Amino acid sequence: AKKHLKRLYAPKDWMLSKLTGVFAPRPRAGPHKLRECLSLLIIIRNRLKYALNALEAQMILRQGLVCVDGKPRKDGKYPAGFMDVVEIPKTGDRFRILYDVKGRFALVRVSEAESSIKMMKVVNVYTGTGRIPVAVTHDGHRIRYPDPRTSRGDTLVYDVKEKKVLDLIKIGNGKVVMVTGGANRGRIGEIVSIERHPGAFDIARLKDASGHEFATRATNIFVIGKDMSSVPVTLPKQQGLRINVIQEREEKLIAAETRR
Amino acid sequence: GIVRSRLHKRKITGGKTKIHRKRMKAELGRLPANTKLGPRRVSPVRARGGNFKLRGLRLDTGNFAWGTEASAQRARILDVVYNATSNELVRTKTLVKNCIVVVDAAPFRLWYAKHYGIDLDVKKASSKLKRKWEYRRKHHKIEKALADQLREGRLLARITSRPGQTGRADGALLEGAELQFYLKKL
Amino acid sequence: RGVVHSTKMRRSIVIRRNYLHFIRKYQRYQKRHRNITVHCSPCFDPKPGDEVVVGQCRPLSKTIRYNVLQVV
RNA sequence: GGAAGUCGGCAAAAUAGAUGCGUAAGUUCGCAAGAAGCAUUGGCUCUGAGGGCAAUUGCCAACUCAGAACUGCUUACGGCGGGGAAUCCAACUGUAUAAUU
RNA sequence: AACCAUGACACCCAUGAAUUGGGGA
RNA sequence: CAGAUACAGAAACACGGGAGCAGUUCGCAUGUCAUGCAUGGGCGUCCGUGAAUUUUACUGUGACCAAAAAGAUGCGACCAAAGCAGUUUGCCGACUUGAAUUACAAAGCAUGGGAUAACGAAGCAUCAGCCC
RNA sequence: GAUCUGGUUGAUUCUGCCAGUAGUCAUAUGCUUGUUUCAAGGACUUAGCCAUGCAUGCCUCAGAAUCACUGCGCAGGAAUCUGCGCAUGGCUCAUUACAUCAGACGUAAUCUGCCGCCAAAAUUUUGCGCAUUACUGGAUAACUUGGCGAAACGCCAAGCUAAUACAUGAACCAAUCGGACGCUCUCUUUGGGACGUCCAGCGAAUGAAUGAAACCAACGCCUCCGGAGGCAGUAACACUCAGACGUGUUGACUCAAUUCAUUCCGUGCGAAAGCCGAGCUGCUCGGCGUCUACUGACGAACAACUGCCCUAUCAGCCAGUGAUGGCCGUGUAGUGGACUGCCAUGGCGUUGACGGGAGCGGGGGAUUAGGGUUCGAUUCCGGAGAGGGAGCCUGAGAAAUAGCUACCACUUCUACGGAGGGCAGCAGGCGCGCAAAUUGCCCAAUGUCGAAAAAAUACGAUGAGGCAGCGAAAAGAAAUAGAGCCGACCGUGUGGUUGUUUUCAAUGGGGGAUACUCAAACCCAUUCAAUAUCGAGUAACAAUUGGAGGACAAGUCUGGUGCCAGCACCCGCGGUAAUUCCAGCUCCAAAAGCGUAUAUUAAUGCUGUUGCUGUUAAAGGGUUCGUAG
Ligand SMILES: [K+]
Ligand SMILES: [K+]
Ligand SMILES: [K+]
Ligand SMILES: [K+]
Ligand SMILES: [K+]
Ligand SMILES: [K+]
Ligand SMILES: [K+]
Ligand SMILES: [Mg+2]
Ligand SMILES: [Mg+2]
Ligand SMILES: [Mg+2]
Ligand SMILES: [Mg+2]
Ligand SMILES: [Mg+2]
Ligand SMILES: [Mg+2]
Ligand SMILES: [Mg+2]
Ligand SMILES: [Mg+2]
Ligand SMILES: [Mg+2]
Ligand SMILES: [Mg+2]
Ligand SMILES: [Mg+2]
Ligand SMILES: [Mg+2]
Ligand SMILES: [Mg+2]
Ligand SMILES: [Mg+2]
Ligand SMILES: [Mg+2]
Ligand SMILES: [Mg+2]
Ligand SMILES: [Mg+2]
Ligand SMILES: [Mg+2]
Ligand SMILES: [Mg+2]
Ligand SMILES: [Mg+2]
Ligand SMILES: [Mg+2]
Ligand SMILES: [Mg+2]
Ligand SMILES: [Mg+2]
Ligand code: NA
Ligand code: NA
Ligand code: NA
Ligand code: NA
Ligand code: NA
Ligand code: NA
Ligand code: NA
Ligand code: NA
Ligand code: NA
Ligand code: NA
Ligand code: NA
Ligand code: NA
Ligand code: NA
Ligand code: NA
Ligand code: NA
Ligand code: NA
Repeated sequence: AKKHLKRLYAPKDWMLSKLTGVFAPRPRAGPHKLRECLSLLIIIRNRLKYALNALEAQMILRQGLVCVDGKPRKDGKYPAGFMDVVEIPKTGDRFRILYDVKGRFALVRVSEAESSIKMMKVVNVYTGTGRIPVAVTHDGHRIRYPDPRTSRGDTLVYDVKEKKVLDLIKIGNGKVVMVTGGANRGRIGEIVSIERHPGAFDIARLKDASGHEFATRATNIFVIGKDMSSVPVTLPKQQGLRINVIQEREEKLIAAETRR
Repeated sequence: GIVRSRLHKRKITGGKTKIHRKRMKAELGRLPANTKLGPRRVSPVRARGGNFKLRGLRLDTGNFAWGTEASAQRARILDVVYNATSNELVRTKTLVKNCIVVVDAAPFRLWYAKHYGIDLDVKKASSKLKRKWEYRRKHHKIEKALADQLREGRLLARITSRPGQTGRADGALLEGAELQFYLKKL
Repeated sequence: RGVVHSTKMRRSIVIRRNYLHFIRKYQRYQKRHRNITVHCSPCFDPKPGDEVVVGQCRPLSKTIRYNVLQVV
């Protein structure tokens, strides 16, 4: 029943200065968790500098200019998370919320056709009154009649402008995933195997594109496609490939030197 | 008020718990119901998270099921006959879960004659029903321990609800070794 | 896991857990222990001195919080 | 009102049965101890525990203890310790001037 | 000043004359 | 070649609600009152059932970990204590950054088996070929 | 930086403690202080007592306006009703050791407004009198008419009128599916079909079923009117639909979900019987608002594996009246000895229970060869409280203090009948003490609440929050002068130097804007012409605080006192020549700073795990046996 959020207690990925104000906007309940999201006021005022103060974001959001799932949103503290399309029809730009190679939020400009597509991760499958199989999704959507082959770990390709399911991508070794939590967030790799551990957390072993190996809990992977090429959505710049820290420092140093 | 916390009990070592903080509302209790037998009266209790419970005071009749025949029927409660917590609960004519009561059994005599054609309005019957009874009669049998009870018009049953919680008195007839348990017990 | 210590109750036993605690300053260990009471169904039959595996439950009493599986 | 009476609380008043709890200094470790002190107690209608003999059933005997609901008091035969803190003497039970010790 | 003012168990450690008890030549 | 000796998480027996059309390796015909517009020699999968069926501490590498503070990677805020920002010999813009760490003990996947400690035994308390 | 020095003897080598020494966002007091940047600030003692003022409310195009309200029917709308919030924030640390808290985990034992996806086929109603089909009812505020009462967040009666307050109630035209009957009709030999009647929506309670996967007699089919095969094929179901589920989920379910039987009466269910834009009584399109059912998120409560100072001049603790477990029960949202009845005799402890002392936990600070010692009221997270202590209403959520009720201690007004008060919120006062700031400005930023974007014929609140005043707690930069000239020189062998005259530039303390900042003011940062703008020379724009026997840098200087006065942290000095007192002159340290007091860290191998000592300096038990370890 808390209603505030102190600055120091806010997530670090919002990158709010500790010398500017004492409070942060608390995200209202909704599609995504408080820790794993960033609000609409943050995006409008901090990522793209459309608005300077927080009163100006109201002058944009209360008019319904900004849309987040094909429906305009007027609440600044709306929680927006992974794989979400943000479009401002007046300005004509559309972004998709993804994780960059360092586990931070990334907004990548998408095409017109892409902006109508969204990927969802199944989390639960149950039966309604009567016999209605409905599957819950990582962003909270409920799908009324999915493919009878859908299960917990798979993913769904969803059309947002008109509500129907495009295709279902199951789980298996061949597919390519993206890690969505655990300090390996933002890496793309293939499924080498998955370990069971009944009653506890499954461990999925993955192989990077550059031949590296990494592991994480099976509840942190979001299967994108059956191959790197066959990705329904766009990808960030690095394509989720992490390289050595000393090499990063050296490349940055020489690049600054050639630049000037 | 009444409290359900553990701050007043003794530790397993026998030590005495020192209490800081005052009493809280989340662990409150409430006084019981002591549901009697008679004309129906209930009171509404406002529970946690909206909602209401039916504090049953002097319920009269309820729905009693017949497991072997997969049937149920509405019947009246005559008197409480047995309790396991205490004898004092029987004397006060209180109703709680798992009491052993007595019921009229007149409705159940109606159902059996209608379903099977055996009476312990039968001659008036269509030929389709007059042929269906023999079908059921061939593959179904009944026990003397319950045939005698229906003849006497008094059936033993047991409560299967929480009258101080849901405000009803439902139950089921006693069949088999369980019935023979209480027959010897009385 | 633990060692069955006492079986004087009814459908209930006491198990002992022995472990070692490391003090940083002296770079050495020391024996400790903890006692835990659990519920034991009549399928099993443990004697004092055996080893048992116990899994968590919902509060079944003032102290009982574990249930016995696979006496050995 | 409460020992102001009187040499002196003399005489009177006062405590009181039973049950549950609780009980100090001192000590020769046995006691002191019923220390001190607190609570309950009627009537009526019920419930439980405590046994014997014949073939699980039947029949039969003794009043004791514990518990509950309702109901009532004008505190209501007889019989039945007042208590505590100290000083002097004699260790103690006992005997002993029938007729003033 | 119950004192060797010298806790108990185990290992290594240079020489020469004596002494108490058992054993071998 | 097989089998036979050792070893084995593993071995035998089954599941078509089991491997997005029952994995991998040596278009006539059925149906047509049809949207029937449909179907056209071993390994390794999966799930159950019986033989079998060792555990801990220590060490390597991963998993899992609010910020502020602390170490630090980059940038003359005139320096510094700071703060994450800022730089173009100019326009209706460009490059963008904000790295990466740690953690009393306990906890969790998997590697070795040297030093360790927890069980068992007290040996006549034991006797048990295999195949056809 | 892995450091040491003075005091036991006539001298020496030791043990050992006293004293010295460096820090401390560590407190206080003394002396002294030009500029600027960043900053803690009534915890310590008395969770002591408090005058006065303010701190939580909200209106859009979109619940409800006949203000005897205002502006030229239209607008703005005072006031009240209705909806949401006020359980957040802020302050303090009194209580507190199987408690709280930290790391790891759970709820298959539960509740959950606002928020996100999303669902809805039950209901015989209204007008006309049998044809039609959502223009439904009553009351109550605000107001005015009398008023009562010394007050007082005091209160009475009468007369009006609204709803997104309250209360009724919708056949229409709306599918699919299944049970029970009739002694109603038809056919052939439950047979089957039909016709009629009753029940069949979401949610709840009770009971039954599913919740899988390890040779004949009846029915189907074929072959050759009726009258005879004998098994090729063949998911099933007597037509209206020849596949309209033979397949939920979990690591695991008495869970999800389906069919059947008997039942819900207020303690549940709408198409708000509604609010704005348009477009064309009479229709179409678009923004809104609200009941009920379901599962995600923000949460709430509960269980808890491991860990956390000193004390044995604290050794046993727990059971009438719950202590440890069992059985049906009751209460709760839910499990539970949380609680009633009955039953058993258990549970904890030298691996320190029980009792006592200090104390809010943690993230972290100080000191740092390494190991450690110590502090943590305080800004982030968690818990708890609102003078003392208990109960409870309304809420989804409170056992709430700017909610109510009572008692206990202090306390205010009064007409003596009565009525009130709660600063450990903001600023301020008394007292207490060694000890701690203005009765300021603002919603510009950061956020919360809301019926709200901003703009107008039309400005939401907010001592949360921010800004400035006081402020050597502490921390970062940094002025108090730079070059030469001419004599007088000083030492050394001609090259720095020490005063005496005297120019010659430079710059800020100081003061002023074309002005910047600012929510408005202030401080920084710019600048003394851009035609066009003030200023050191005994630089009176003047640096202090401690010392000069040793430890320990610095006088065998000059006066005064005479074991007095005094210094001296320790050793010591002072009895007429004081290297130590009181002074003058020089000098030393560090400097806008520097002394003193108390506590604490390093010095300390003087607490020793790394790493001490025990013949004689303090210290081996009188000797054996012996259990836990
Ligand atoms: K006495
Ligand atoms: K000898
Ligand atoms: K309160
Ligand atoms: K104050
Ligand atoms: K000066
Ligand atoms: K002097
Ligand atoms: K020493
Ligand atoms: Mg009943
Ligand atoms: Mg007299
Ligand atoms: Mg007398
Ligand atoms: Mg005594
Ligand atoms: Mg007595
Ligand atoms: Mg005598
Ligand atoms: Mg005599
Ligand atoms: Mg930092
Ligand atoms: Mg000496
Ligand atoms: Mg105080
Ligand atoms: Mg919303
Ligand atoms: Mg309807
Ligand atoms: Mg209807
Ligand atoms: Mg305290
Ligand atoms: Mg304090
Ligand atoms: Mg706090
Ligand atoms: Mg107050
Ligand atoms: Mg001060
Ligand atoms: Mg000193
Ligand atoms: Mg001298
Ligand atoms: Mg020290
Ligand atoms: Mg000795
Ligand atoms: Mg001795
Ligand atoms: Na005697
Ligand atoms: Na001696
Ligand atoms: Na000695
Ligand atoms: Na640089
Ligand atoms: Na600077
Ligand atoms: Na820095
Ligand atoms: Na308006
Ligand atoms: Na209106
Ligand atoms: Na304070
Ligand atoms: Na409180
Ligand atoms: Na006070
Ligand atoms: Na009060
Ligand atoms: Na504001
Ligand atoms: Na501030
Ligand atoms: Na040292
Ligand atoms: Na000695």
